[PDB]
Amino acid sequence: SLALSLTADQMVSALLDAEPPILYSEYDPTRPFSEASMMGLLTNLADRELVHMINWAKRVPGFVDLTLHDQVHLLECAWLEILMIGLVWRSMEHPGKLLFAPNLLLDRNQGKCVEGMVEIFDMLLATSSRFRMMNLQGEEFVCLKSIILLNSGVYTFEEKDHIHRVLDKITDTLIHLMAKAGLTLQQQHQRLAQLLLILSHIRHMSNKGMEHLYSMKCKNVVPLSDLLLEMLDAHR
Amino acid sequence: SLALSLTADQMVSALLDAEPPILYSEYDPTRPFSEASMMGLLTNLADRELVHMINWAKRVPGFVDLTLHDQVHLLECAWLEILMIGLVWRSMEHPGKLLFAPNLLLDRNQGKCVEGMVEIFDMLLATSSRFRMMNLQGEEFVCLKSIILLNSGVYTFKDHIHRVLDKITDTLIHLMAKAGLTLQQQHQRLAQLLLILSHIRHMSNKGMEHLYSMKCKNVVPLSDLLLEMLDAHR
Amino acid sequence: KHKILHRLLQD
Amino acid sequence: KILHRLLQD
Ligand SMILES: CC/C(=C(/CC)c1ccc(O)cc1)c1ccc(O)cc1
Ligand SMILES: CC/C(=C(/CC)c1ccc(O)cc1)c1ccc(O)cc1
Repeated sequence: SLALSLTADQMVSALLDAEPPILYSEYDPTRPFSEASMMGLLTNLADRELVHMINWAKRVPGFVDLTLHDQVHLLECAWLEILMIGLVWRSMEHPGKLLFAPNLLLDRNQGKCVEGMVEIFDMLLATSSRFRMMNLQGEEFVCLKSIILLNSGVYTFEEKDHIHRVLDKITDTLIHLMAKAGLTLQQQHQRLAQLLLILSHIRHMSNKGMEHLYSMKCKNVVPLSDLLLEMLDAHR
Repeated sequence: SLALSLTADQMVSALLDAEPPILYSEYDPTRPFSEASMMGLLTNLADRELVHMINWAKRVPGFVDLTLHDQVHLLECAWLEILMIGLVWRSMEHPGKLLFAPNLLLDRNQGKCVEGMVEIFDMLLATSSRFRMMNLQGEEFVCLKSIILLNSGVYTFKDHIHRVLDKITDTLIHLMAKAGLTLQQQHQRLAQLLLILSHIRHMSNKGMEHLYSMKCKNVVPLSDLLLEMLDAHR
Repeated sequence: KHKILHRLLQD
Repeated sequence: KILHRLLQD
């Protein structure tokens, strides 16, 4: 494996170099909001992000060493968690708002345009507030996002042993970073735990979001893309 | 708060001492189960476990210092995660099986008796196997279960809870250094343990939806308590 | 509101 | 499966 040979700094560099770009929305601020339009915007955006995410995952160390079947499973498991932690990261310096795209910055009242979406917005906002609180670094963000990719579906599958080895290497990476930031040994372990505990709530948000997305599909108010429908059906 | 003044060893003992008892199911040995009968047994059991869980929660250091509403919030958020991690813990020494009660040890295929339950069983069985292979200790388990209680609802509300969360992390690390693990092994294991909490969250959310469906399907009457704990998630 | 949980926690 | 295809190329 090449992933097992990377140093901590080399790990960070590889993850940073693999970062997907920040896409724009098809949003037009002249035509106000309906449930159908915002859902359109959000799902349109996610669809385009998904393509970048898939090509990003290939650049995540160790991921290319997995069978294709395992890759499909991990991404099917983690795709909305990954979209969500990216969203929360983007929004971190925009208190009270979710920066879906540079031209699509939403607070919670706009989340009321879609049924039950405001509950999800609120959780995402609380998560962004948490990151802000912790002064989360980009180097830590990219570590967490790759952990999600590799971790979320690992329990729903030798192959795993490889994944757990890469996961361990990312742990090593997070710790190396914190030691560089001047944190004590205790502070390192505390921050480490704090970061990973957030992943629990990110899973929770994805779970709720997936259910909300499934209900909207059955509600049939806006055409979900083929890829999004397939991902969505992978959770059922 | 009093929890923060506690040492690591004092924390472990406090948690260990707060452990709820392992309750039994009904002694009716008629096999196999029907859907309604298995549903009835599981919900009856969880109902009785819930009562002990509240006793346990109030004995988790720092939890009493929270307002009643905060306690209610955390428990309503985390109750099924906590039942499940206990279930998974109890099932550790019974590979391929879920030890709901000493007289209710269920294999994978018995999950088929309830529609949609076998998927939940498989996730629990995989979690138990993971714990088995990690050689999860009881001291680590009780630490993890407390983390769930305190963490799962904390972002749907802070400092006090987060300080206690930090205290348990310290306690977890203390336990690992105790077992002779190196520094690298210590944070690696810490990470491995906390990541399983993400899967426990996933299982709880899957289980919550299944419970909700069974409520709508009206296969078995659910208790007011269980219904209220369930209502908190919708 | 009345909550069985309230009772259990207070007791 | 789209994801499968996109993963392939
Ligand atoms: C929370 C909205 C959302 C999604 C992903 C499609 C969504 C949309 C509609 C629903 O009913 C549920 C979730 C999303 C889109 C792009 C991101 O980068 C992150 C999250
Ligand atoms: C997974 C079954 C279950 C529950 C808790 C009530 C359940 C029952 C029926 C369902 O349709 C869904 C979940 C449970 C019961 C006791 C435990 O210690 C742990 C888990």
